[PDB]
Amino acid sequence: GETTDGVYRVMTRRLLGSTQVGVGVMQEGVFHTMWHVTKGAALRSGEGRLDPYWGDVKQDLVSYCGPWKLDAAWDGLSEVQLLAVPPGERAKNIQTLPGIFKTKDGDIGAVALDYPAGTSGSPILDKCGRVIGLYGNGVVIKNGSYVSAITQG
Amino acid sequence: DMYIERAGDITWEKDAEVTGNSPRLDVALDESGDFSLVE
Ligand SMILES: Cc1cnc2c(cnn2CC(=O)O)c1
Repeated sequence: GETTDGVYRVMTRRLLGSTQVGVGVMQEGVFHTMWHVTKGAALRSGEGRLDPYWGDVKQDLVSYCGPWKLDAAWDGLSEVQLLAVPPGERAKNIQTLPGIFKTKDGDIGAVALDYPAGTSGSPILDKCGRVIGLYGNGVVIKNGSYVSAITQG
Repeated sequence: DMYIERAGDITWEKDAEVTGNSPRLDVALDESGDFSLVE
């Protein structure tokens, strides 16, 4: 199947028509997405099959064909870009200054951008084009807006 | 069975639309991978 680096839509034909359930990143021969998008299921790419290789429900991440390859991190100061891939819509870069998720185990970057549920797995990038994490696991704050963690393996 | 479709290159876009705020929120992460607001 298609193994060229890039951003991809995760689709299913089990529901009505073709529905986009999420997004992922192909890099160095490994496909990276969020666990809640595929639930660890195998994926089809053309005539080929991608099998899960590593996953963890608590991190909400899964990799296929090999181990997690994305190791860039937000520097805590600079603006980033959400390369949003919404259902039925073209990939679009949105620039933002991340906020912070303060946890008992440390801090995590957060992006306050609202997109449909099937945009989960869209990569967040630094100025150099490196994926610093995936968008799609976060919280709904006081006045119904969405804030996603910058989730990295 | 789920399938993947290419959607684009991963590149920084010079002069992209800049939006969104930077909130600082206290959160908890449970065993199910769900984030919640600590109050
Ligand atoms: C990307 C994303 C994912 N889930 C979201 C949002 C906003 N609310 N939710 C909850 C849900 O629809 O289940 C955005």
